[PDB]
Amino acid sequence: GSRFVVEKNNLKVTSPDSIKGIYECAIGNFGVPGTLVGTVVYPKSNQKACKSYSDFDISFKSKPGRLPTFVLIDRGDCYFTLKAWIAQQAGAAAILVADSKAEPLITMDTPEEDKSDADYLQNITIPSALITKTLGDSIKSALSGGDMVNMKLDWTES
Amino acid sequence: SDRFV
Repeated sequence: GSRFVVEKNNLKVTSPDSIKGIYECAIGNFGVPGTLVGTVVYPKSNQKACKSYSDFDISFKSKPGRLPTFVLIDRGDCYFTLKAWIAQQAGAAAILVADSKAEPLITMDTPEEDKSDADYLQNITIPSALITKTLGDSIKSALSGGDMVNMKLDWTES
Repeated sequence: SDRFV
C-alpha cells in the first residue's frame, strides 16, 4: 500500500540539450541542509559507494572555479545513508542514487544501526536524492558520449 | 515506499 506516498521534489537537468528538462526525484530522509547547481560524475569504480573512495584514490572535490560535483551512485549492496556518507567523505557536493529497477520513486530511509556505527547518521550534510532508473540510464548515456551533464537541485520543498 | 537499501 501507499506506494506513491513519497516526498517528491523537482530537479532540472540543464545540459546537454538532449536530456535537458524537469524530472521528479525523492529527497532522502536524512541530511537535508536553497538551490545548488553542479555537474554529474559517474565513477568507473566503486559505483555503489559501499566502500571508501579513498581506497581507490578517488575524489569528487571540484577545482576552484568549477561546478560542484554531484556523484551518480547505483542503488544496492549497502544502506543509502552509508552511500551518502561515503560520497560526502570523498568531497561530493550531492549524491544522486539511481534506482536499480524501473518503479515508482522510493524514500531512502534511515536504518537502525549498531551502536558502533550510529554516530555517522547525525553527520550527513550533503543533499541526497533518489532518481529513477530511466533518468539514471539517460545521464549515463550522455556522460559515456562525452557530454557534460549539469543539474540544478532544489530542496526548498523539503 | 520507504526503503533502507
